[PDB]
Amino acid sequence: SMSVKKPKRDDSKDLALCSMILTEMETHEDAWPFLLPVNLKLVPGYKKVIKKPMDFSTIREKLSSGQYPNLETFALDVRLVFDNCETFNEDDSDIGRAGHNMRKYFEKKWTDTFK
Repeated sequence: SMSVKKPKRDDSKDLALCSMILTEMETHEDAWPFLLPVNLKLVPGYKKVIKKPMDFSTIREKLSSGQYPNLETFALDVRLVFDNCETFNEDDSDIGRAGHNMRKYFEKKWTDTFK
């Protein structure tokens, strides 16, 4: 409350560390469905169904331009990429499996780096 604070967690490395995680996600062999925005002119149904499209290149640009206020808003966009994937793709598809694999990869790096 006013003039009453928990000890200050060092967040000075968070930007660099989120960048490193995102590089590892970018170079994973199953990243290909997520590298670029889904093409809303060429993929019937995507625009209407997926209210907030997200992809790794859009996260990279947001990260590089100071549009993440904190490390949690960064995690929320990464998770949005995988939630969107599950919304649109059957589990038994190459893309569906890719999304599960990448979400697991991310959540481990996230826990090991920050928890």
